[PDB]
Amino acid sequence: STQKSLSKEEIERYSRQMIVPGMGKEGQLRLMNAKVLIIGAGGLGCPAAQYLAGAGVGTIGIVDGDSVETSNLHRQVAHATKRVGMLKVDSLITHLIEINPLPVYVPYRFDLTPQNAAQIIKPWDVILDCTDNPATRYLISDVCVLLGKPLVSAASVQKSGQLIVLNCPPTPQGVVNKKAAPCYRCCFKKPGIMGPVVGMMGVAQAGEAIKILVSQLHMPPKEGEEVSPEKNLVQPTLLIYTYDLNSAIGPYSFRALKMGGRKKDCFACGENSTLTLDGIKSGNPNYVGNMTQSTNLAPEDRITATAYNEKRRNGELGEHILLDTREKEHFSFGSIPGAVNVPFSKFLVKASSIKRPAELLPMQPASDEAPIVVVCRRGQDSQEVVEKLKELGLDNGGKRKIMDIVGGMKAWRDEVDPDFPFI
Amino acid sequence: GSTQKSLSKEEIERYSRQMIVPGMGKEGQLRLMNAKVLIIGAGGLGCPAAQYLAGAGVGTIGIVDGDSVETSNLHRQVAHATKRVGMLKVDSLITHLIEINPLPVYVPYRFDLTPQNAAQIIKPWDVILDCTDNPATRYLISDVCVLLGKPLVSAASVQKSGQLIVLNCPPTPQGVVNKKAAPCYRCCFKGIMGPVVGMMGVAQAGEAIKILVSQLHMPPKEGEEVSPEKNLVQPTLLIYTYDLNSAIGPYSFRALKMGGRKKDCFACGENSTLTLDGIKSGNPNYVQF
Ligand SMILES: [Zn+2]
Ligand SMILES: [Zn+2]
Repeated sequence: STQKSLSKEEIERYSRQMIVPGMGKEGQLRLMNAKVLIIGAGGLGCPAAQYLAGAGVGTIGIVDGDSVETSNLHRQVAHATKRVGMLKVDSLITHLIEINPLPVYVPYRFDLTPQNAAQIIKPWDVILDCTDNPATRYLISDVCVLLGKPLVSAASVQKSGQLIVLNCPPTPQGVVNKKAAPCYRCCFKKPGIMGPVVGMMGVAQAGEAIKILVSQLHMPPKEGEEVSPEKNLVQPTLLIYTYDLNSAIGPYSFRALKMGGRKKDCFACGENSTLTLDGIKSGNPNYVGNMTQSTNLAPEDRITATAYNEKRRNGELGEHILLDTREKEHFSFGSIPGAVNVPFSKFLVKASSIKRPAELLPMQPASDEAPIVVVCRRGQDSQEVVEKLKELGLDNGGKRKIMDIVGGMKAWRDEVDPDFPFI
Repeated sequence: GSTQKSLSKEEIERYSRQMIVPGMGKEGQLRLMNAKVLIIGAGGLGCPAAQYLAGAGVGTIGIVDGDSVETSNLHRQVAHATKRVGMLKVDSLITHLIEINPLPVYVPYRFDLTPQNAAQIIKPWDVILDCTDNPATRYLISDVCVLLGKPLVSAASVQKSGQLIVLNCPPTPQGVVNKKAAPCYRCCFKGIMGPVVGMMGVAQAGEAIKILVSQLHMPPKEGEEVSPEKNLVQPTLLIYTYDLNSAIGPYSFRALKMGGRKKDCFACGENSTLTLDGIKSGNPNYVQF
């Protein structure tokens, strides 16, 4: 059943998408063999579906029981004025077929409920929560945890919208002996609209779904290895798009907050969880605004060249250590004043040699709260440095921040010191 | 077209959900309906921008494009249809906009924008959106916007990323450098995935709506400065980086603050020799970059 080759028609339609680095024929076949479920055919669901249909997701399921109304067309741009009164799912698929008739579209002409949630979700690979409903959002996350599904959730309100990837790669309920991605309860313990806001989050949802399928981000890591922290999966990002009608794009229009992993005491995914699929069906979790404050924001792991310089000029980073991990001869061409050179090549060997005293890799420290900042050539290996330093308990249980500079010394040149001698 | 002082019964129902947003209301809606927004380019950037300006009720929407719909671009140009392959992009896009909302007036320009016609196309419009995704054309549009006093919302695809910036808003006449003024595109500078270009396009519409509703393109009170919190005189360069092997991260979005108008800018700076006559005659020359 799995499709392994491309036809002449598919090569034409997808040619300009396959040349994107990291896509190719393999990435395209992964999309065409994938099954994505979209719950909600409105403000979030329309843009999400448009771009998943165009990209060539093989099977697209759409769940919605409401109908097209004139008052919602301003934000539901996949519907037509001529199709007012039609079921949203029927209206949306009509437009998706126009974009791309090759995918198989599966309508669910009813709303998701605790009684049918598991039945609807089980066959699908990636789940997109395009409901703007809190109750349904908690229900979907619960089911995705119990059924082992990755979830891309979005929400919108008057002035802001949000997006987050949850339970990806999925980890069974109750597992707390390893690093695991959070669920929606881990992140948010229970307490008009502008088109661009909901449209933004919807397009971003499709973007994440495409990434997950093409790169197989929902597949487990190699036995004994943890997911790369650089993939932003086990500690996903909470994207928040703030839309203020009286201010153009600002520094905090797009805010990305790093979340913690699975909570050990989470009602749904934590240990000693009482949540079950039959309990949901029986109404045991009673799924009583649309966006609420998070409850597991994690300590920051990175800093921009701009922000690091801004703090250095104002003397804010007191007592801190600055580690330059470029190789010796590269460090000799110039560096940030005050940077100590600890080449990455030797660093990995010395770290390999601590499988026996304590922490000789590093240099003279002060207090237990003294931040460490890592910088490399262009920010490709510095996250791995930070990750192993934390693996050896040199963050002192979280009291000591360990960060790297985004973009390395290249970003330093581009953002702060254009005349820096970069190699 | 720009003289509406009332909303009809159909418009009240169609726009009820967005008027109730704080800062919009009836005054905000009439400002959209009395506005004229030009969209240069009917492709990956232009389709999402047009869709959301149409739904929101911008009274007059112009679209400039001379190319045709192709099958290999549908993955990113989602306002087009497979059965409309071979049709002009401008006509195929307006077909879908009319579906979304038939109340606005749509003005197609069925031909390429060029140095010989840029001023003719741009002059009648209030806010300009550059959706060309062509570096050379970007400089042409910026230049003309500076000379004709227009606010410009420009977006682009670059490598594995997208970009967006609001320029010359509120517009300031060429050569004025004795006050704070917004930059032009020169002041700032010298295979694509659908969601990338789609997100920038939606962002472009969100900015055009901001400008018209809050009148961000109007001058400040005499002797008063433009509030820096509006991010206009020193705008932000939004950069969204999209990597297929990494979920959205904390710095996939970079907001770089730009400087104001440069005193020595070739186009908007002091002693500028750029003119509308020159642009028409090939001076400067917009070399393909
Ligand atoms: Zn949880
Ligand atoms: Zn300039």
